[PDB]
Amino acid sequence: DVVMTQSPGFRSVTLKEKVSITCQASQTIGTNLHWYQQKPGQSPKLLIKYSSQSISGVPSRFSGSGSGTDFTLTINSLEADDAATYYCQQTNSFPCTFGPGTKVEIK
Amino acid sequence: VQLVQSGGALVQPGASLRLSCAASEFSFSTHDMHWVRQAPGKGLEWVSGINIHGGTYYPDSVKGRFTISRDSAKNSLYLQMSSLRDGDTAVYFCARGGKPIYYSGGYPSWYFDLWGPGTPITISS
Amino acid sequence: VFLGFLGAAGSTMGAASMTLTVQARNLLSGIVQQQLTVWGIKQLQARVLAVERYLRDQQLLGIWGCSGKLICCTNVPWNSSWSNRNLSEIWDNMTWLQWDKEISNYTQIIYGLLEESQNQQEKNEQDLL
Amino acid sequence: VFLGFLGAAGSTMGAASMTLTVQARNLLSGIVQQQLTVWGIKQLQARVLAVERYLRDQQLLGIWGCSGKLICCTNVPWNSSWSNRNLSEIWDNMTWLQWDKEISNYTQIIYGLLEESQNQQEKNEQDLL
Amino acid sequence: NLWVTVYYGVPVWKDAETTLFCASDAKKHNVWATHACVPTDPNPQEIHLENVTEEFNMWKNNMVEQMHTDIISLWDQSLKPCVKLTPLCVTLQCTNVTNNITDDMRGELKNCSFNMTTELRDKKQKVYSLFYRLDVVQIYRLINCNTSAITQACPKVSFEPIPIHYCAPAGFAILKCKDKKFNGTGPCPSVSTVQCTHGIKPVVSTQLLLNGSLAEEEVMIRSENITNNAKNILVQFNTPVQINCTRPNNNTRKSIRIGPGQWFYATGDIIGDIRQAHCNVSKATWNETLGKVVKQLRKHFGNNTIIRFANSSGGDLEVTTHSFNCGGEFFYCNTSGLFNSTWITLPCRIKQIINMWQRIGQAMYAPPIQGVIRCVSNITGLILTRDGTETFRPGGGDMRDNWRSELYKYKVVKIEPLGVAPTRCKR
Amino acid sequence: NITDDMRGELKNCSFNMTTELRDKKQKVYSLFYRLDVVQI
Ligand SMILES: *[C@@H]1O[C@H](CO)[C@@H](O[C@@H]2O[C@H](CO)[C@@H](O[C@@H]3O[C@H](CO)[C@@H](O)[C@H](O[C@H]4O[C@H](CO)[C@@H](O)[C@H](O)[C@@H]4O[C@H]4O[C@H](CO)[C@@H](O)[C@H](O)[C@@H]4O)[C@@H]3O)[C@H](O)[C@H]2NC(C)=O)[C@H](O)[C@H]1NC(C)=O
Ligand SMILES: *[C@@H]1O[C@H](CO)[C@@H](O[C@@H]2O[C@H](CO)[C@@H](O[C@@H]3O[C@H](CO[C@H]4O[C@H](CO)[C@@H](O)[C@H](O)[C@@H]4O)[C@@H](O)[C@H](O[C@H]4O[C@H](CO)[C@@H](O)[C@H](O)[C@@H]4O)[C@@H]3O)[C@H](O)[C@H]2NC(C)=O)[C@H](O)[C@H]1NC(C)=O
Ligand SMILES: *[C@@H]1O[C@H](CO)[C@@H](O[C@@H]2O[C@H](CO)[C@@H](O)[C@H](O)[C@H]2NC(C)=O)[C@H](O)[C@H]1NC(C)=O
Ligand SMILES: *[C@@H]1O[C@H](CO)[C@@H](O[C@@H]2O[C@H](CO)[C@@H](O)[C@H](O)[C@H]2NC(C)=O)[C@H](O)[C@H]1NC(C)=O
Ligand SMILES: *[C@@H]1O[C@H](CO)[C@@H](O[C@@H]2O[C@H](CO)[C@@H](O)[C@H](O)[C@H]2NC(C)=O)[C@H](O)[C@H]1NC(C)=O
Ligand SMILES: *[C@@H]1O[C@H](CO)[C@@H](O[C@@H]2O[C@H](CO)[C@@H](O)[C@H](O)[C@H]2NC(C)=O)[C@H](O)[C@H]1NC(C)=O
Ligand SMILES: *[C@@H]1O[C@H](CO)[C@@H](O[C@@H]2O[C@H](CO)[C@@H](O)[C@H](O)[C@H]2NC(C)=O)[C@H](O)[C@H]1NC(C)=O
Ligand SMILES: *[C@@H]1O[C@H](CO)[C@@H](O[C@@H]2O[C@H](CO)[C@@H](O)[C@H](O)[C@H]2NC(C)=O)[C@H](O)[C@H]1NC(C)=O
Ligand SMILES: *[C@@H]1O[C@H](CO)[C@@H](O[C@@H]2O[C@H](CO)[C@@H](O)[C@H](O)[C@H]2NC(C)=O)[C@H](O)[C@H]1NC(C)=O
Ligand SMILES: *[C@@H]1O[C@H](CO)[C@@H](O[C@@H]2O[C@H](CO)[C@@H](O)[C@H](O)[C@H]2NC(C)=O)[C@H](O)[C@H]1NC(C)=O
Ligand SMILES: *[C@@H]1O[C@H](CO)[C@@H](O[C@@H]2O[C@H](CO)[C@@H](O)[C@H](O)[C@H]2NC(C)=O)[C@H](O)[C@H]1NC(C)=O
Ligand SMILES: *[C@@H]1O[C@H](CO)[C@@H](O[C@@H]2O[C@H](CO)[C@@H](O)[C@H](O)[C@H]2NC(C)=O)[C@H](O)[C@H]1NC(C)=O
Ligand SMILES: *[C@@H]1O[C@H](CO)[C@@H](O)[C@H](O)[C@H]1NC(C)=O
Ligand SMILES: *[C@@H]1O[C@H](CO)[C@@H](O)[C@H](O)[C@H]1NC(C)=O
Ligand SMILES: *[C@@H]1O[C@H](CO)[C@@H](O)[C@H](O)[C@H]1NC(C)=O
Ligand SMILES: *[C@@H]1O[C@H](CO)[C@@H](O)[C@H](O)[C@H]1NC(C)=O
Ligand SMILES: *[C@@H]1O[C@H](CO)[C@@H](O)[C@H](O)[C@H]1NC(C)=O
Ligand SMILES: *[C@@H]1O[C@H](CO)[C@@H](O)[C@H](O)[C@H]1NC(C)=O
Ligand SMILES: *[C@@H]1O[C@H](CO)[C@@H](O)[C@H](O)[C@H]1NC(C)=O
Ligand SMILES: *[C@@H]1O[C@H](CO)[C@@H](O)[C@H](O)[C@H]1NC(C)=O
Ligand SMILES: *[C@@H]1O[C@H](CO)[C@@H](O)[C@H](O)[C@H]1NC(C)=O
Ligand SMILES: *[C@@H]1O[C@H](CO)[C@@H](O)[C@H](O)[C@H]1NC(C)=O
Repeated sequence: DVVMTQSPGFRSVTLKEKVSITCQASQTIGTNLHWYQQKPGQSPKLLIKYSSQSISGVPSRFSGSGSGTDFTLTINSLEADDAATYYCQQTNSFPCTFGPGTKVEIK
Repeated sequence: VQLVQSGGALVQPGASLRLSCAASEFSFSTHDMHWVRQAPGKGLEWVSGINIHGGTYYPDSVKGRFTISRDSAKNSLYLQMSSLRDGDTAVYFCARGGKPIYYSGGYPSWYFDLWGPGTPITISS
Repeated sequence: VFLGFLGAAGSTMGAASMTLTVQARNLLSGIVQQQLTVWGIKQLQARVLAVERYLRDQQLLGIWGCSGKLICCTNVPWNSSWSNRNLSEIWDNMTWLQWDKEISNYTQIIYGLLEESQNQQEKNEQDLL
Repeated sequence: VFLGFLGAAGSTMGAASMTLTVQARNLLSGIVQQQLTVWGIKQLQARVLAVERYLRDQQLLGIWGCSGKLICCTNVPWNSSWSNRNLSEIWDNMTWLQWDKEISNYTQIIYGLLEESQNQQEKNEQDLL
Repeated sequence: NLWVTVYYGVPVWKDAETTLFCASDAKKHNVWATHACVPTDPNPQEIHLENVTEEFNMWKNNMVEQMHTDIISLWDQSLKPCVKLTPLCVTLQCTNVTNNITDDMRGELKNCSFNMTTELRDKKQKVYSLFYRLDVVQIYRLINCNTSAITQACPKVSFEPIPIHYCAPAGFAILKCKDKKFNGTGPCPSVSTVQCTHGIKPVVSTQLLLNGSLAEEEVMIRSENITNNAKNILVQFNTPVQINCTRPNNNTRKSIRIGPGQWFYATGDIIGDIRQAHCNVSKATWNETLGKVVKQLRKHFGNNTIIRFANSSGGDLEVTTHSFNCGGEFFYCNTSGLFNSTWITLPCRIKQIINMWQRIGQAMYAPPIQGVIRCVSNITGLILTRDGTETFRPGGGDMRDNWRSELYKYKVVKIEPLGVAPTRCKR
Repeated sequence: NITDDMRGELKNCSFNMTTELRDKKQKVYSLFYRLDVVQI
């Protein structure tokens, strides 16, 4: 199984800060990592695919990269609307798995 | 475009239950579909999936208890679960598999472009 | 192109038949084809043998009159002694691995009867002009 | 057979298309194919690689359902995002070198859509019997 | 309402790096003779292309590296299975040759004796040979004895400069640039496609390029960068100039048994008077070619700029002299008498132990050659460097540039016959 | 200065070695470990 972890458990940030969180895998997953976000009471949304690909409907301020066992998500300038728990998922090895998520709180 | 879902439910341990989703403004016949569940305090556990040719995939955590099916005539998806446990309490979701980078045949990409609203099931005495 | 490949084997022959190009596209290039004669000579030998295997199957299809396409109707009737199952039984409940084992005994017989395409070609010339 | 070859490239795609066999006939035999393992081994390696290149293109045409002939109609529509020129504009004013550069970005996309021949073969079996 | 149509046999290509194969001249142990490429001849396979302007760059041509790579490999393969002169790496007792030697030869010839092995591993023999001072060190000893293994070139193997032709492998084609006065880079408006190149002789030399092709109209001067004084400048003459080199001193050789199936060739006494090797250049034509070079150099350096030619200053024979190989003997000739002018007898020395490509030694030991040597070559080109009025001196460089100077007209590309275009046709 | 656990482990040995010039020999020595050396 691929065990995924995330760090920090949560991040305390303020508006217009450039921010980032990371994901790690217990084993290499190549570049098969995807980033998702979820707000309380909402369904999940996919923001970044295959480590660094953009998705229509996702603001240009969101970006990221990574490979092997180490991946990063970043926001160029944090908006109030970006508060969410962010998650990583891997599709490299079946069963597909996911990490615990990092909560981003904005002040 | 959305996945239209049924309402939630309360059942006793050992009970069976059928969940369903429908395709609003698209055909299910053109996509690989999956179910995931979100237990309180957890992320999204993949539960099941069906490909465009009717082939299926299951986790060992539900295999033998859960069955996935599709009826493209009505654009509907089903998840049939038997012998439910309190530990299976979760919000269940349908999701449309994301488009793959290159053709695979009936082999899923394992990530999602479209998510439904969520259907909670509580299992308790 | 391991986007999909032998995973087709997990299902029935019917279902698997819809993705035959998935495997065909992965038969001509090993890692050494994507890329001191000691040791290195083995890579040369392997590439040659892979080519030979490919061509032998293509030659057989050529001889049978089945060169081109994934599925070829032969105009040779199926023998009742080869299996005793409903047509739908094998296509919906059996996998290709199971099927290959079940009729392994008749491989040469079936292929020998595909020589009939030669008689068909003679008949076609005579009535074609 | 350098009686004529890449000189076709001096003209338009339309004109060049009338002499496609001119190049095809020159793709299988280098000087070493017309004719101490030291040095000589290179000739063996080259012949093998030439074969592999040839077969890979033939396999691709086979998969697409375009094996045989020089020109193959695919039944896959052309995307409006791939180019914005009159059909006659490209055939009469452009060369193949220019064209290949212009649509290089869509090579994999176009090829991926040629997998549709597999769906056509399934449909054909069902209505053929 | 357009449809995808697949086309096969499309006349397009992309730059590529592949292996080219040689071809032979038919018409017998002359190196290339063993590693035969199989004869070709009726192969004028040349097709003119219209339009299709394409670019060339002779300093980025990978064919040069192949020529270097295979000729050096073949050199070793031809000379590997020979004698291995382990027994000659011994102490030498030397004296001076006292025969009728001219002033220019004083100190050049040594008469040395030593204890040599025999075929019978019980006994030694007293053997002597003449030696040239450039291969001998006073402690005497052979000069390369303390560095690496020494061999003896096989006496029946002759590295004759036989022209070799190159052809494309299947899937590839060679584009030839016919642009007049092409300077080695950029667009070439007139290109033809060929099966094979013309033949090129594997001539290895320094400073002056011998027996190559001649320029069609004007003397051409080209370099990777005209204004970079760290680069070598290639000059191609439109007129050949003959150079006559000789080796006097009629002599013989002695076949000495050194082991059970092993023989060494010793240098015998000189018949007649002793003189130095030398080369003759016609002063009239030397003056003309330098003037022509200057007229062309002025195009980039100013026609109000004085241009001077000067000596090949440097630290060694392989740097400062003009290297030739005639009759199997290796010559190191003095060209200071040529590059002496502001806008002909050349003395010459010889050696038997040749490193060729540095590396570790190799030391083929050119065997002594009997009789005398007469050799006349065609000067077809020149390599210069500038020091920056400006001054030019004979340049340096590897054997790579003795290929590049001929290879510059050819480039190889990969054929890609399959592609698509829209049509009105649906299946 | 050798500890107790190393007694007998190191030998200092000399021998007549060849040279590049095939007329002469040289006196050369090296330390050796006992596991690679045999007493005759
Ligand atoms: C530029 O081009 C010119 C023109 O081609 C090159 O100069 C020519 O070089 C060749 C070879 O050096 C030379 O030909 C020799 O002429 C001699 C005249 O008598 C021949 O005797 C000699 O043949 C013997 O040597 C050959 C060496 O490989 C043997 O293969 C051959 O069988 C002969 O050797 C036999 O006989 C002798 C007799 O004693 C015996 O000892 C041997 O063991 C063996 O049995 C060659 O034919 C041309 O005459 C040269 N021409 C000129 C004008 O010089 C010039 O070198 C090129 N320059 C460059 C830079 O490449
Ligand atoms: C790995 O191993 C597992 C375990 O065996 C396989 O999983 C089984 O796969 C088969 C084949 O797809 C499944 O069987 C199918 O079940 C469908 C469910 O239909 C239900 O709902 C309708 C609604 O009206 C009811 O009528 C019906 O009775 C069921 O309640 C059927 O619809 C399928 O039949 C269809 O195709 C046949 C073909 O001839 C038609 O005749 C039918 O009319 C219909 O069109 C079929 O029966 C089985 O359920 C799977 N089990 C599980 C737990 O999923 C895996 O397939 C195998 N490998 C892979 C890769 O999948
Ligand atoms: C090199 O030295 C040898 C040895 O002295 C010379 O050969 C001798 O020449 C005399 C001349 O009368 C003979 O009597 C001897 O018998 C010769 N000795 C041998 C061993 O052959 C040889 O001539 C010298 N060579 C030169 C160029 O000086
Ligand atoms: C060949 O070897 C012999 C033996 O070493 C050399 O002659 C010796 O020279 C030394 C010099 O002092 C004398 O002490 C020996 O008595 C000599 N021995 C004999 C047998 O004369 C001899 O010079 C060597 N020969 C050559 C050509 O090097
Ligand atoms: C072999 O011996 C020669 C002779 O001593 C060495 O070359 C000399 O190196 C010194 C170093 O300062 C120079 O000053 C001499 O001029 C060199 N001699 C010559 C003739 O050029 C050579 O390096 C030795 N080789 C090895 C491997 O030790
Ligand atoms: C051959 O001549 C052409 C024409 O002068 C040279 O092309 C110029 O190269 C410089 C190099 O930086 C460019 O800045 C100029 O713009 C080029 N000119 C044109 C018209 O494009 C070319 O470099 C010469 N090549 C050699 C090997 O001398
Ligand atoms: C050709 O050589 C000239 C001379 O060396 C190069 O021009 C120099 O480029 C360096 C790069 O940092 C500058 O610092 C020098 O000031 C330049 N010299 C002059 C006189 O301007 C030139 O770039 C070389 N050509 C190419 C294509 O690299
Ligand atoms: C270069 O030419 C000179 C002149 O012909 C050659 O030297 C002459 O050789 C003859 C031969 O008997 C003598 O009679 C002349 O007196 C010599 N003249 C001079 C000026 O020395 C010379 O050998 C030639 N060199 C080459 C390499 O061919
Ligand atoms: C050719 O021989 C001449 C003989 O004079 C050499 O001339 C020397 O050249 C160097 C170069 O700086 C001068 O410093 C010396 O003073 C010159 N010697 C004399 C006597 O003036 C010349 O270098 C030799 N060239 C080659 C390539 O060997
Ligand atoms: C380079 O050219 C100079 C100039 O002609 C040569 O030096 C002259 O040599 C003659 C010979 O008798 C003398 O009379 C002149 O007086 C010399 N001129 C000077 C300025 O000293 C020089 O020898 C030539 N160098 C070579 C290598 O030929
Ligand atoms: C230098 O090149 C010229 C030009 O090819 C050679 O002279 C020609 O040789 C051919 C050989 O059959 C003759 O047919 C021509 O008539 C010769 N031309 C002239 C003007 O005589 C010349 O021999 C070459 N010289 C050297 C030393 O290689
Ligand atoms: C190298 O060889 C010499 C020659 O055999 C050895 O020294 C000899 O030892 C014997 C022993 O009885 C003496 O009789 C000889 O007189 C010695 N010869 C000399 C020249 O001293 C020498 O020990 C050897 N060296 C090594 C390190 O093994
Ligand atoms: C099958 O095999 C039997 C064996 O006798 C044969 O008679 C019959 O013609 C064969 N063909 C078919 C299609 O049954
Ligand atoms: C067709 O299926 C029925 C189902 O029981 C079976 O009894 C019958 O023998 C089958 N036919 C064949 C050829 O097996
Ligand atoms: C033929 O059938 C027998 C039945 O047991 C089997 O043992 C044998 O291996 C079969 N041959 C083939 C080619 O399958
Ligand atoms: C072309 O690409 C667009 C992209 O959205 C797609 O919607 C359309 O169906 C494609 N096909 C054609 C033939 O235009
Ligand atoms: C067809 O040609 C006309 C000529 O000007 C041009 O304006 C028009 O846009 C062309 N159509 C396409 C698809 O380029
Ligand atoms: C895709 O288009 C961009 C546009 O500049 C180009 O740079 C890139 O090389 C193209 N890719 C291909 C395969 O041509
Ligand atoms: C040869 O004569 C020259 C003249 O100076 C002298 O220097 C040299 O040492 C002599 N060599 C021998 C070996 O006698
Ligand atoms: C070389 O020798 C030939 C022989 O006739 C002669 O004509 C020519 O002038 C000589 N070359 C030189 C540079 O002396
Ligand atoms: C060099 O010659 C050209 C020929 O037209 C001339 O234009 C240029 O001005 C000359 N340069 C000098 C320095 O005389
Ligand atoms: C060398 O001298 C011998 C002595 O007779 C003679 O026969 C031979 O021809 C001479 N060789 C040369 C090249 O002069």
